[PDB]
Amino acid sequence: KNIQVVVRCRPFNLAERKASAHSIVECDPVRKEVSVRTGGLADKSSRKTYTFDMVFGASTKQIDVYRSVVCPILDEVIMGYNCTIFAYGQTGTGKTFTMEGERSPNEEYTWEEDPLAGIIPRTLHQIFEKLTDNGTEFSVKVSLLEIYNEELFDLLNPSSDVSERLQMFDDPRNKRGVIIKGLEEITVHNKDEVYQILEKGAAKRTTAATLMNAYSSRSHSVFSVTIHMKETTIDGEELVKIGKLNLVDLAGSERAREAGNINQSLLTLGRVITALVERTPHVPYRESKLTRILQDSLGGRTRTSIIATISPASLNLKETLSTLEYAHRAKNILNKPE
Ligand SMILES: Nc1ncnc2c1ncn2[C@@H]1O[C@H](COP(=O)(O)OP(=O)(O)O)[C@@H](O)[C@H]1O
Ligand SMILES: [Mg+2]
Repeated sequence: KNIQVVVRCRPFNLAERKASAHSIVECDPVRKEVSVRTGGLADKSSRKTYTFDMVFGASTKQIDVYRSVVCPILDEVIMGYNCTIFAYGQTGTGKTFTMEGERSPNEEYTWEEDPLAGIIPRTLHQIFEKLTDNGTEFSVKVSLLEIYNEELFDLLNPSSDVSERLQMFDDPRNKRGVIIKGLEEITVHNKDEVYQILEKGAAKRTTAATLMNAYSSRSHSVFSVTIHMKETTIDGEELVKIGKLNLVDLAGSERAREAGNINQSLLTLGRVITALVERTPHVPYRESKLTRILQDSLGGRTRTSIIATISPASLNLKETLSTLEYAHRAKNILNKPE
């Protein structure tokens, strides 16, 4: 499939140690399996096993997630296609760590990416590297919005109130596309401007949370990079390729209809991915804002990836199984024997 579904388990953490929680998740990257202990202390043997396209255990470094998951997708984006990577899972399991990452406790400027850097900085690093290394005329722009309770908020506009809702227009160029009027798109001339853009977005997220209770754990974040590529033929024709990569940090998978329409928006996304995997005619793109925004990138002739993030702690057994169930319903991968 052009649809890859992978699972990442993060290390057991302090908040989980506090509660005398036990470790219940075992990852087998070679067999691409996740086994979860299902019986608690009274039955430590019973387990439930899932199989995915890739499995990343607690020791997985950021660079290996990038190389395994993003590199093939970025290669297609650079050929002029529109792709999407999602991070899905319970709050606190590592969607933002995977999507954004963290920087060095030492502030010194380096050109290599931080070992803790996530998909977003690494993607921008490789875009500028790949395209400078082969002499292509190119420009890069990025946008960052937040979907909270089915409403769209611009996280990068320097000059508008973050609480101003954004409207979606039809796109006369493409029946699959949408134009988000007023969405700030910032040109990136060098790999480092990305870090300043992520800081601006983080400040806007805090304001949105203070103003509207639009907490990032309850919102879908959509970081979109658009690469505009130009080559001039021998006889002087300018050919334009346009690649787009959407890096989506979904709302936590765990009010009411605030929380309800979170679950419905995520279920709609799940139904879209399942229909794309099964090649069924009815893909419900139009039934949520998230899938409307991403419809032009999800069509079928592109690579899509879902990184399902989970906790290894007994405290989160129910949501871990719910996340694995969601990932398995998105793409039915059967268990091998022995
Ligand atoms: N693979 C990992 N290794 C080390 N720390 C992690 C990992 N994944 C998540 N964390 C840490 O766990 C905390 C919660 O992760 P976060 O990305 O905020 O979860 P989410 O975005 O899914 O709510 C953060 O402090 C983050 O640094
Ligand atoms: Mg997060």
